[PDB]
Amino acid sequence: QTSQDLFSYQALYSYIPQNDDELELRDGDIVDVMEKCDDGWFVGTSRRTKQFGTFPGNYVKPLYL
Repeated sequence: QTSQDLFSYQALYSYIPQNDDELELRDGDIVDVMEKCDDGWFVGTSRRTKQFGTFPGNYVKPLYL
């Protein structure tokens, strides 16, 4: 429950978060982004492990819904 069908991305790479407040990105995993930082990193939730935080939207690709 980030919003509903707001915006979902698929991970291009597997990324190791610098903090537990960041989201674990894994190659092919999907993350729904709820909030956008203009700095490029976004806030989302992991579709696989359902964790919430910030993730670098540099490792994800714009999907459709």
